[PDB]
Amino acid sequence: GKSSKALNEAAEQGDLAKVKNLVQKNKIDLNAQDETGMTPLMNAAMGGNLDIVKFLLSKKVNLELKNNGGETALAFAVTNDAYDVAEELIKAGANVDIIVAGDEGDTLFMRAAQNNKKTAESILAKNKSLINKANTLGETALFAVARYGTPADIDFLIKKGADLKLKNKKGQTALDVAKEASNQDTAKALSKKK
Amino acid sequence: MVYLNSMCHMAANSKTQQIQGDDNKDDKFPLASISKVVTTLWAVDRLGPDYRFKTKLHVTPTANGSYDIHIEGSRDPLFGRNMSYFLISELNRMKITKIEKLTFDENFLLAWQASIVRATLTSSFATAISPGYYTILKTKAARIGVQMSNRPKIDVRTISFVKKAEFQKNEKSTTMVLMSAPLKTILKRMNNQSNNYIADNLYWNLGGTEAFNAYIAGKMQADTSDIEFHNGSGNNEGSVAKPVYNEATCEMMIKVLYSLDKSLSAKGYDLSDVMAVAAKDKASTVGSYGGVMAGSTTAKTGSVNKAKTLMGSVSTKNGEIYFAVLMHTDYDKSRSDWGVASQQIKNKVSQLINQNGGPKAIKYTEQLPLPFDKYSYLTKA
Ligand SMILES: *C(=O)C(NC(=O)Cc1ccccc1)[C@@H]1N[C@@H](C(=O)O)C(C)(C)S1
Repeated sequence: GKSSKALNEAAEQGDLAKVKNLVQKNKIDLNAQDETGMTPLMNAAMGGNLDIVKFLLSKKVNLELKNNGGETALAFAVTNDAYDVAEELIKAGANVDIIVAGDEGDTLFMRAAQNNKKTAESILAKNKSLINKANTLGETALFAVARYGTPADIDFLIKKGADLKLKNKKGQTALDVAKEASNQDTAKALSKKK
Repeated sequence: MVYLNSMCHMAANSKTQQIQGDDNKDDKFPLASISKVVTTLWAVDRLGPDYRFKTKLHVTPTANGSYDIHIEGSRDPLFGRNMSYFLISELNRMKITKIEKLTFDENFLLAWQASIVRATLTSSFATAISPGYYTILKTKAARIGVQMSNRPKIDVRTISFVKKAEFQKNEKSTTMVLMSAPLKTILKRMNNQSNNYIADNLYWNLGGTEAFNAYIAGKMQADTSDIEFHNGSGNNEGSVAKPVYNEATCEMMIKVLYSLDKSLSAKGYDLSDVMAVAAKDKASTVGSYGGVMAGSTTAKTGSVNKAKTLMGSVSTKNGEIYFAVLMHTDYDKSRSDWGVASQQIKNKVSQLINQNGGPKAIKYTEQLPLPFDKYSYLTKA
């Protein structure tokens, strides 16, 4: 079927009634992607609109379609800080082993780990190995947090099984990048962890 | 595509008041919803952080033990469902449940012009109350020590618009006042996350673009090459063909923060009294900001087609530092750009903190910003 610009706008803006009007009428394939690859669900996720997400999930939409930036609805939720929606999608069976947009190829886990601990834990409950899955530059969450996080973030990651010895594609450890980023506190903590 | 338009910063306690940043810090770029912070400064300067909107009810008993009520509105920009439910609770507590005639003037702004407010009053105010939304509100109200009725109900026969200029209170009428929460709470709610409504209604209440241009010129010696506003919210006034966004320079955003902080400080307040705190204000766009920003950073976000933005203060070991980050995006062409830009902004701000000896937590407990507080009870004027 055809995508509807009106449905996609409604889903992003958070207008539940209009979403219901356009959907139940059934002139619209809910899995049809628009010009930039967007679905209604991706729009709802991006806008943090939990009720619309739930409505769409009750229609059994495909969770794994990707836009032109290669992102699923779950990546839209995580990357736009809609962690309520992210938890809903993870419970509905959304694949957590995905890549979010940008040159680094960060994992979903790595993005959640810098921001929302609950969601980071929900991702690992699905796939415990993600703790050490590296991005395109050979960097794990440990690297991101070494740069821009806290000793408590480092402890979180170590508790979930972070390998301390990994080296990125430049041959740097997480300690190396902490120092390069002038993060005194994480460099200190990382130097001391065994 | 995502790239930086401009980033700038300045230490709050800077003697020299030199704004540091890139060579684009004097170029205008789209602000999106950091515009709400400029609107905050204006409101704070024109009204004061403790100002309250005083909605008046003119209440007259009628033949059959009922009441006529006229609402003389205050243009309170946060009079929606929640404030309506509180009003209904208050009318009940005063034993007003039988209303023959409910009238209202043009300053009575009700977003859940006269035609529409009449419709919302009939549709929503006078109809049955949601137990879902009501109990949630009541229980929230209890957390700030505000008492509300159990199962409040109202019966309204007739509703109509009556212009302020054409209203005369009956000599048998009693004038009651329903005060808003203080402006600082309204601004806090706005800046946590909001659609355009609160910001745009503040901006209009204060006189709109003409008055804004006059204010910012006096306040900052700023002309249109520094800052060009069309509304309070920063949302697009035009189209996706012809977009019209509030724009301003990165330096102007630093001056706005400086002045806002100075005006708040004169009444014992901080930026955290009107803006969201990273990882502490959970009902805000920065509720899940992690890393060195968590607990240290007070900030407002913005997103529009062509920009992702952030501004506020970071609390570091070297002191409080103002910052603004204005990113370019092409959300029309790649909806993923907002998320990409958001993390790059986070990393830039985290780097600013790293370079100033790391974070230092601010003193702050998460506020619960309702449109009323314990002084909002219906009271005789
Ligand atoms: C201010 O920037 C905001 N922007 C909009 O309302 C633009 C828009 C257009 C279509 C769909 C969603 C948003 C509000 N503040 C944003 C922010 O703080 O980042 C927002 C996305 C939460 S909406």
